[PDB]
Amino acid sequence: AATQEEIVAGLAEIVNEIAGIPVEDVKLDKSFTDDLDVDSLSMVEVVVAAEERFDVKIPDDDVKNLKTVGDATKYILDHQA
Repeated sequence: AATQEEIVAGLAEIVNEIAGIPVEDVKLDKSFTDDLDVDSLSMVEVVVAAEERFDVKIPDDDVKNLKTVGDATKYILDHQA
């Protein structure tokens, strides 16, 4: 497995770049394209990058069900390669 906070931080580092939202405000209650407020199209870049960032394969198809940083982590934490 990986460290949940490291997972969230992995999300954060991409979000800070692509979305333009603080690495640090990438908490765990934070819904990416909602509370943080990314963008719809920039969202898919986070996803695509996450695949390499976390070393996993998270398709945009299912990623739409993650909705938060915490639930993104849930996928990654469980789907760890």
